[PDB]
This record gives sequence, C-alpha cells and structure tokens, in this order.
Amino acid sequence: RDKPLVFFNRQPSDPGKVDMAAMNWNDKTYYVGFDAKFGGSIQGKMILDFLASSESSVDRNGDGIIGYVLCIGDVGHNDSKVRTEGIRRALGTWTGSSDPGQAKEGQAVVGGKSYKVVELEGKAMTGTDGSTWNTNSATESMGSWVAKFADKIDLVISNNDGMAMGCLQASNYPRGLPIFGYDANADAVESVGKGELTGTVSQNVDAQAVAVLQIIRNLLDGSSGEDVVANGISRPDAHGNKISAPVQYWEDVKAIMADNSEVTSANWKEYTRGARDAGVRQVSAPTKKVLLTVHNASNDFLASAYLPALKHYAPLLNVDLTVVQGDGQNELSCLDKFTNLDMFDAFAVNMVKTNSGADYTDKLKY
Ligand SMILES: [Ca+2]
Repeated sequence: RDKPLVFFNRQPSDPGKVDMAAMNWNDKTYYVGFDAKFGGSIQGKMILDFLASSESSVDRNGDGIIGYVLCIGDVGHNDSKVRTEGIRRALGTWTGSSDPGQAKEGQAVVGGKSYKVVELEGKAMTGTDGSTWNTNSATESMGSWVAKFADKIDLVISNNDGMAMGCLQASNYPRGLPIFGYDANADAVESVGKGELTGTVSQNVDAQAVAVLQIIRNLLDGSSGEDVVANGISRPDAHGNKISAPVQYWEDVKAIMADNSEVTSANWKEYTRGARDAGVRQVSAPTKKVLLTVHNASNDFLASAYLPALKHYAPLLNVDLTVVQGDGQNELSCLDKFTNLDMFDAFAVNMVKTNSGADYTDKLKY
C-alpha cells in the first residue's frame, strides 16, 4: 500500500545497521526517535556549563580542584557506559574505560579560571539482591562519601535520576551540594524546581510523540519533500503549531530525531509531571484514522510517558488513534493485532524485533 508508515522508538535494523529495506517501503515512510548516542555528551555539557557559570565558591575546600563522585548504574549496560563516558570526556577524566576506578585527572573552567578535576570515586550501585541502578546503594554510598571525602566533594554525578534522588536521601547530604542526574523523571524535575537536584536530561518524549502525529498529518494533508519533516516540527505549520524542543532530521535514514535536552532551573517547568507543549494547539481539520502499535504493553516508559503523550496530542491534530500492544517477546503479538488496515489512513509501528520490518510491510499488500 501507499499509506504513511511511521516507525518509532525502535529503529528498523540488525540487532547493527539500519534496515533501509524497510525505510524505503515507500516515500511516505519515516522513523521518529531521539539523538540517543549523544545523550552522554549532553549531560557532560550541562555539567561543564554549570561549572563555567560558577564562581570559585563551587570549590568548597578551595584546593583548586573540582572533586566529584560518580554513581554508576551498571558496568555492562550501554546507557550507563555512554553517560559515564559522556561526563568523563567532558571533564577530561576519560581514559578509555567506563569502569569504576578508571579515571585520570581532568580539567574544567570555573569563572574564567582553569581548575583540575578529580573523580574522587566512581562506583557501581548494586543491591544485595544483585539489582543494578540501585537507589538504596546510592543512598548508602553517598552517606559514606560525605564521611570519607567531606569537603573534597564539589559535585555529585549520576548515570540516572533514581540514584541521584537516592543520594539526596542521605541523612548527611551537604546542603546545596550540586548534583546531576539523567532521565528527567517527575520527582527529579520537581527537585530541580526546588533547587535541590541541579540538573537532569530528557529525551523529549513529547517532541517524539508530536512528530509521529505531525509527520502523518503533513503527509495526509498533501505535503511533500521538506514540508513533511519541517512543518509543525522545526518551524510553524499552516496553523502555527510547532514542537518546542529542538529536533533533527537524518535524511539518509529518513529519521526525525529529537535532541536530548538538559533540564535545569532555567526550564524545569517545561518538563514537570503532566507538562505539555504549549506550542501545539487544537487544529480545525478533517479527522484521520491512525493504527498505532506498541511492542510491549508492560514497558513502563511507553505506558507511562510515550502513550499518554500520544493520546494528548492526537485529538489536537484530529487523529483518531487506535492502539494495539504486544507482550514484548514475540513479534506475532503485534502482527496478529495489526489487521483491518483498510480502515486506517496511516500507521505508526513500534516492533519488538528491529529486523521485523518486512513482516509488517507484507500485511500492507493484502
Ligand atoms: Ca575542591
């Protein structure tokens, strides 16, 4: 068939190269995701810009060193390693390894002056039960870090929000000690608003949600070429709607990729629980039917963040959204519910196996 087909959240590929056979299903096929590989770089940037804007006061003991402690989530997990590498490279403490204990003396500018940077300690947070990204171990480690390093700690850095909020639960957390996380969880963004957590990082789920719906509307409304991926996304559409977060377009892979955004005192209100893009308003237009797929009904992120975003923005773009969800293990749990395709004007597919692009395009021929 020749209807719009927007893959999202999981990019068609070998589980490593993009499945360009799927992407070229037709000239109305796209992918929507986010700039994942650069996530660590953005956390690092946030931390560097914070220090750059700081006075000499952030150097608590005034030894000309910016000392930090690092919460590692999982030494074998890609997201942990990317975020560790991201902040270590940014601070110049990177040696080629994301492992704990593997850092060198670094450098960073504070108030126009060069400071040494030392990773006082980086530690994997693991529970007694073996569970990783462990919040309780973070709380305990933070408490011990205060006792051991005391005024040497100038900031705390964490692979995620969960562990960072764990650190803030330490009964002896030094008052006003800067600390940074990652994920932009609700409680984390709230903390940023209260001036406790210093920063975190968002993948902009809302931007991704709107982009899926906007690409579809642009296509069904008769747009072609640059308009399809720009209107309502990186510039206002005919109605004035426009995604607020920055978004990229990767042409060779037909991918609309939201930036990773840092979340600080400067913009936390835009990322709090239930916050929605004020740049996307109700449109007066004919209703269009969209069948949307979810690879796992039990996935917390898709269930708690992505789907609710989709359901909020869809009626504003006059999209009648029908959602079907799989179990998370077999591709059939989605394909079976991927029927009645003659009833819909467009399709958004989130498959469990990235290489299963051909299974869906086959059903689009009947
Ligand atoms: Ca110091």
